[PDB]
Order: sequence, then structure tokens, then C-alpha cells
Amino acid sequence: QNSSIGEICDSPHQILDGENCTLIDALLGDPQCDGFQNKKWDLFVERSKAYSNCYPYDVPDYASLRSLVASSGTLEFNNESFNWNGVTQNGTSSACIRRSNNSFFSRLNWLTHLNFKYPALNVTMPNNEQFDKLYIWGVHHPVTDKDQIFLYAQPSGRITVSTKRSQQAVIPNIGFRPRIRNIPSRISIYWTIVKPGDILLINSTGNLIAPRGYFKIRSGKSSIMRSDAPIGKCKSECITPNGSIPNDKPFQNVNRITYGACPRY
Amino acid sequence: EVQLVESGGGLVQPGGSLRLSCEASGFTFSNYEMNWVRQAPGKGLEWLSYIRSSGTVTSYADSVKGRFTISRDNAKNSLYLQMNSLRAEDTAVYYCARDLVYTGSYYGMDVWGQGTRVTVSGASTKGPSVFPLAPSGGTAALGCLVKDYFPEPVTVSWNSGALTSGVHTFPAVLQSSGLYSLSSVVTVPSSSLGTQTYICNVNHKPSNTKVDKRVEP
Amino acid sequence: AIQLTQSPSSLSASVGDRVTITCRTSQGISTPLAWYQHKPGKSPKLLIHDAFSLESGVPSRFSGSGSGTDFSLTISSVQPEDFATYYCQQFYDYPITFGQGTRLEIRRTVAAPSVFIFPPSDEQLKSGTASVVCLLNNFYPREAKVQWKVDNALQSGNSQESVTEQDSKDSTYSLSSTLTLSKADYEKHKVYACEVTHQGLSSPVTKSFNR
Ligand SMILES: *[C@@H]1O[C@H](CO)[C@@H](O[C@@H]2O[C@H](CO)[C@@H](O[C@@H]3O[C@H](CO)[C@@H](O)[C@H](O)[C@@H]3O)[C@H](O)[C@H]2NC(C)=O)[C@H](O)[C@H]1NC(C)=O
Ligand SMILES: *[C@@H]1O[C@H](CO)[C@@H](O[C@@H]2O[C@H](CO)[C@@H](O)[C@H](O)[C@H]2NC(C)=O)[C@H](O)[C@H]1NC(C)=O
Ligand SMILES: *[C@@H]1O[C@H](CO)[C@@H](O)[C@H](O)[C@H]1NC(C)=O
Repeated sequence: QNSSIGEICDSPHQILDGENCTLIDALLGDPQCDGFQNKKWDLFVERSKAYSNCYPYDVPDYASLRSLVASSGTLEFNNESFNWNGVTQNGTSSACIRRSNNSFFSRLNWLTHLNFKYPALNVTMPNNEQFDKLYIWGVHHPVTDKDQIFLYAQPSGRITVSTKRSQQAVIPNIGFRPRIRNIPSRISIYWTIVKPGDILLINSTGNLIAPRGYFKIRSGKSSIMRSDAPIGKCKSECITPNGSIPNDKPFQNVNRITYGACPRY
Repeated sequence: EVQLVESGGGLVQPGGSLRLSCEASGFTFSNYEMNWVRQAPGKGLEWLSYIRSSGTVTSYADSVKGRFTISRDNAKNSLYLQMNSLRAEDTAVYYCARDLVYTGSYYGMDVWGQGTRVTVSGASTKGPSVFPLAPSGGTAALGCLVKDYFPEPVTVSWNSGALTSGVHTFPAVLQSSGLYSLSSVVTVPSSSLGTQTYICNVNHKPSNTKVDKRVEP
Repeated sequence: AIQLTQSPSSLSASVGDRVTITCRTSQGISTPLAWYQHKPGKSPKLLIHDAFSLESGVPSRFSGSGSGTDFSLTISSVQPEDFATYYCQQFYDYPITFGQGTRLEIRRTVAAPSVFIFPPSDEQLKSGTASVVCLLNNFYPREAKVQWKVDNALQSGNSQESVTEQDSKDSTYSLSSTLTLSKADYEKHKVYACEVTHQGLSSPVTKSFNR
């Protein structure tokens, strides 16, 4: 096989079009991506035109987190009621506008001090389910020591997200960084998988971007594909970033990246 | 016009010191963060340092941190880079640039300096010798040979800028004597060699050597 | 620090095409990347928002897309003056870092080189050095062979050459190879030839000169 139709057939596979959204923006809750909440897909197609329009952030191991959610095939999110006693929740920012108001990532709770007191937070979450939980949390990096003190009443914030198997400790990096939507600060995003029977543990003294719940980790038969090809009304079992392709011939030279039953390369 | 004029570059011995200046005009120097960027010969762009508009807020690239020092003077609309403990790898063309921050978001470095060359070597400057390339089918070619000079660069113009079409000034070659040599040529109508005078205007700033040599058939 | 890897390093595109350049980050970032056009003998300029495009008209023909790890620079219509070495930079976190650069090479129809030879000037021969320069003017593609001959004897190791950057108008090259010998060795001979091998030439062309 050597030619492609140029379009991605919406059948028989479940095709979810990202449009102006990446997977991580839909994962975190960028207000332009709220329409992607809880969505299921067999193949999720990221676009080149996808862009971030919320609070500026990085993900240290971006490639692997993008692989976990892509395989689960779902963005299903179940809220949990953490006991954030003594802190101000629902932190908002003018860089992440939702419905003409200052907002933030839908799936993230940015905690600030309460009455200029912000105590050592300790929360346990048991994961009594029969399936892997994916917790998404972050670390805020204030621009100045003045910004650190004003937000958290703590010059040296520390964060530790632990389980019975793993532990992650992150320290903020105070400093100036190029203004993104008028924000010289940033946020580092991390994730933790809590397997059934294991407890999620959080030990934040400052700067925490608290999670709001978990994502379900399903059987990884789904995947992700970078492609600019349009989504079309047709039926084809093989899918390549150049478009859908028939699977009658035994070999193909269109693209090495494929999804579904495809000819060998 | 928006200007960033650069000064201070030259030839310096290893371990020696040198200072650069990026004088600004056209815009308000007091509101822009300034940057120093260099590319070595055969290398790509390399960010070096940065000041915030209010001063006292700096950080450096690891390659030069501890040796170089960036500084600001909003009164004289100028940026300074103090280069100490210079080494061979520090030889590059150093640029200065501001940060464009339209609305509230950073977009990149829009206005760039003209370029200034710093050559760190144990060698000394030597002026070039300029020799004509005289014409001997229907269109003739003539030029000048700018042989044996150091360091880079030299600039060559024809008739003080009147003759521009057809000119090809070639990149230099570092011949085995440790000196550079290039040739600039221009093709002209073969029937105007007697009616038109052709002079190349070689300039070699590091040795204060500028020569107007006549190319005569 | 955030490191960038740029692909490809060299790129040869015909006129009027659509070309995309990719940069990849070591760490995923939400901020886009900034792109730059580096002409020879000029300061690099900001691509994505050139001149006063934000203050004045929006239209532009350089597109910079990508979020996360893979970003891209797209040129909607390749032009003969697009010859440069493009660079991408991240502005998420200092230190600011660039890529290795992508040298776009505008491609033209095959052109034939004009060959000229220059005898050493009188003022050289007094200083004790002879330099014989041979010019290859306005040719394409780059690959061309310059062969020096002294009394029809092959010459190697005593010649150097350099090529200009591709022209911003006719997208051609130009080459100059120089032959260096002493005054004594120069006057030991009388026939110096310059043989040029090139695609646009059906047979090698030799420009020579006596005395
Ligand atoms: C994905 O992103 C693109 C690019 O940002 C979006 O296209 C943009 O859509 C907006 C509409 O909100 C257009 O703005 C319009 O401008 C006119 C002229 O002032 C104004 O009268 C309208 O009221 C509106 O504000 C904008 O021009 C347009 N840009 C481009 C390049 O097409 C697109 O809507 C996003 N979503 C999707 C699903 O594609
Ligand atoms: C996390 O620590 C906080 C305080 O550091 C706990 O809140 C206190 O818990 C102790 C132990 O049960 C009580 O004696 C106190 O009355 C509680 N309140 C205060 C103000 O100290 C909290 O219970 C701890 N987390 C969990 C899950 O037990
Ligand atoms: C914070 O936001 C959540 C969800 O948006 C909401 O349920 C809650 O009432 C808000 N306020 C507090 C104090 O949690």
C-alpha cells in the first residue's frame, strides 16, 4: 500500500479530535478544553494548532504522562473530598480566564494561606477501589520572595507526595521567568499512580497545587497520534497520521506510526 | 527608527578583560529587559546573560557565569557586559537584544544589536595587503585580493558604494600562516573598462587599515 | 536546563513550496517557542511577529505551532530570499536555550558557471608571492570541482577556496579558488590553467593564461 485517502475515518474506531487542545491541557482542565471532561477514545488526535491558554506550566516527564492517559483512553475524573483545613482553596488567576472571570485548571486546587497561617498539610487517601488511580498535582514557583510570602506565609515551602511504594519530594524554585499572560511565575506538574490497597499521602508545607480527585486507568488498548489530517465520515480499520488506509495489501510505506489492524512495514 | 548600537569589541589576549556597550535609542530603555547573545564561528546562537529593566535582577549562562558581568545604566540608555578571564572559546560575535512584551505575554527578542566581534588569541593584528585582479568574453570580471590579515573581519565596497550590482565578496580562508585572505570580485560590462574607474574600498578595523586600491586593466 | 533538538539540520526546498521545521524539548512546556531568521552578515530577526505586526496588520507568512514537546515552524510559501539558518528558542525558563539551527537552502533550476582566471598583480610579485585566483560566478547547485594545472601538471595542496552564501535574488552561488606559490616557483612556469567541473557544463571548461 502506498496511497492514503487523506482523511481519518471516524469508524469503526472511536476518534476524539483534540482541535485547539493537547491531551495534557484536557487532562489538567484548561478552560478552552472543558468540553473534553470525562471523554473516551480509541485514538485521540492531537493537532499542530493546539496551544495552551491557561497558567504557564511544565511537566518534567511529559512524554510518559501523555502515554499513560493516552492508553487509558478515558479522561474520566472522580472528585474526592480532601480535608484542606486551614487553607484557602480555589485559587484563581487572571492568566486562566473561564467565562469572563479569573479561574484556574478545573482539576487542580491552588491552596493559599488562611489568616496569614498555612500549616503543614497532611492528607491520606486510601484508594479502596479495584483499579489504578492517577492523581495529578503541581508545585507553584513564585516569582519573588515577596510573592512566596504573600501567597503562603512560608519562605521555604516543601511538598512530599508519598505512597507505600513511591515517594516524590519537590522544592519550589523562586525566580523571575518570561511573562506568560502577564505571569512571571510557573508551575511544575507531577503525577502519582496509587494502586488498589495502597494509600496516597501528601505532606505539603507550602506552594502545593492540590489535586481534586483521580482519573481511572483503563486497559491500554487506546493510544494517541499526532496528525493534522481531517476527521472524515468513512470506515477504515487502519489509521496513519497521513490518513486512514486500507488493510488489504500485506505491506505499506506511508508511515511507520499506525493504529489498529495495519499492513506490516 | 529603533536602534541598538554596539561597541567595545576587538582583539584581546587570553585571560585579559574587555567591556561591551549596547547604546539604545528610539525606544524607552527603562522598560525593556536586555540580553547578551553570541554565536561562535561555526556555531549557533548562545544566550549569555540578561538584566531586568529595574536592574539588580540578573542571571547568567553556565558557560560564562563567574567571569562575565551584565549591568545597566538607564540614564545613558546603554547596556554593559564586563568580560573577564577570557578564553579561546569566548571568541564570537556578541549581540544585544531587548525582550518584546506586548500586552502581558513575552514574544521573543525583536530588536537586535548590529554585532560586535571579540577575538581571544595570542596573536597580534596585521593589516591586509590589497592587490588588484585586473581583467584580461563579452563580459569582463575584476576584483581585489585582500591577502594576509588578522583578525576578522574586513569590509569591501566598490566605488564607495556606487557599484553594488554584480559584487561577490567571498568568505575568508585561514591559510597555513595563521592569517586570513579573501577576494572580492565584480562583473561589469566589458565595453566600459576605459570609461569607468573601479576602486575597491577595503577596511580593516582591528589594524586601523583602510585602503582604496584602483583596479586598472 | 531546558534543551532543544532541531530537525533537520540542512533543508533544501524548491521555490513556492511549504516547509516545516521541528524542535523538540527535553521537558514538556505549555509556552510556545520563538523562532528566528539568521541571514548571512545580518543580525537575526524575530520571525513570528516581525516588524510591528502586533500593533499594525496581523497578516504574516511565518507560522509557529506546537504545544508540549513537539513544536513547529511553518513557511506558507517558500521564496528565493528565504535563505537563512533558522533557530528556535524556548522562553519558559532561564537559561534561554536555542537549537542547532536549520539552514534552509532555496533551490533553483540548474545554472552554468562563468569562469574567469586572474594573473598575479605586479605589486604582489615584488613582495615574493604569487596568487592566481579563479572565479566561478553565479552557478547552481553548489557542487563544483576546481582543478589547478601548472604547465599541464596537476596541483594539489597549494590551493584554497571559499563559496559565497546563496544569493537572495537569483538563488545562485559563487566560488573563488586561489593558487599560492612563491615568486621563484611562479616564474619557473608559463602555463597555468583552471579546469572547472560542473553539472550545467556538458564538458569541463578550462580558462588559462600565459607568462
Ligand atoms: C481555535 O483557535 C483558532 C485560532 O485562535 C480560533 O479562530 C479564531 O476564532 C476567533 C473567534 O473567537 C476569531 O476572532 C474573531 O475576530 C473577529 C474580527 O475582529 C471578531 O469580529 C469576532 O467576533 C471574533 O472575535 C479569530 O479571528 C479566529 N482566528 C483564526 C486564525 O481563525 C478558533 O475559533 C478556535 N476554535 C476552533 C474550534 O477552531
Ligand atoms: C493532620 O494533622 C492535623 C494537625 O496537624 C490533624 O488535626 C489534628 O489532629 C489531631 C489528631 O487527631 C487532633 O488531636 C487535633 O484536635 C486536630 N486538630 C488540630 C487543630 O490539631 C489531622 O487530624 C491530621 N490528619 C489526619 C488524617 O488525622
Ligand atoms: C471550591 O470549588 C469547588 C469546585 O469548584 C466547590 O465545590 C467548592 O464549594 C469551592 N469552595 C470551597 C471552599 O471548597
